[PDB]
Amino acid sequence: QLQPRRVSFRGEASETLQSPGYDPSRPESFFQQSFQRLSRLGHGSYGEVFKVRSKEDGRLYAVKRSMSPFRGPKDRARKLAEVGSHEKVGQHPCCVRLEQAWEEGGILYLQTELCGPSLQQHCEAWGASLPEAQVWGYLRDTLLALAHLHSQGLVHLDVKPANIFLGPRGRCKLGDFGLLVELGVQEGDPRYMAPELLQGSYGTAADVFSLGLTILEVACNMELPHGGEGWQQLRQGYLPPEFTAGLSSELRSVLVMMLEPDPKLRATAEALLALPVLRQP
Repeated sequence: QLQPRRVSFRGEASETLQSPGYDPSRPESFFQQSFQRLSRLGHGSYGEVFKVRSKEDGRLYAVKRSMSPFRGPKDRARKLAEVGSHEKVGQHPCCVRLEQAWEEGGILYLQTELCGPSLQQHCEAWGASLPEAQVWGYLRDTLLALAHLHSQGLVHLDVKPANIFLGPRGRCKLGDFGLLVELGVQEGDPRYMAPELLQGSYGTAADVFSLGLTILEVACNMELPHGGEGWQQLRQGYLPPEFTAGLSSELRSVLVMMLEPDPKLRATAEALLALPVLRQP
């Protein structure tokens, strides 16, 4: 049945879980026994995310645990795929690192490096548009992450402020690889979706469009529509002046390149990173 087991598709480590604080003969879960919980960072239909201290190394991590036991084999496969997707991405300074994953009692656990607040949370705390200085840094870092994915034929499919995490000295990292697809499935948040996805045209360009709207929202403190005329206008090269009049011409120009409705004409992440405005500061 459902005995505690490491989850890894590159199958390097032993399937057997061990830790200081853990004895499999006691009834508590590996998660209960092997970590000190400090706070709940978030929750939703998926389950919960905890800030923890590891008993193995004494360091801080985030652990995401699913809500309820697997519904069956297709549910199990869909959830375990997040681990596979993380492994396909591989280590990169602008991508959230997976430390380990395991299953027990039909629950999946993913232990990632502890980052700062999501970009969404950061903008909520700020309570206003972010300064452009901050925005350029976060755009560059998220572009670096997308360049890494796209070079491997991977599409994130759900780029948004909630899935980008701050770090020290004005850096950020892309996370939440649950919807990632390997070119050659599930839908991302409709507020950020590329217009070509309506015709089933999946490609790396879709993430560039999503990041364009992400940056628009954070730079302008603008709530994005989930449908209607406003949703269509943002996919027809329109920028509302009531929100966007304050942008520098340089930042506006980069956003227009990323929000290009035709994916064949839209800028690539590598092309954007070569522009003098987006080069290492």
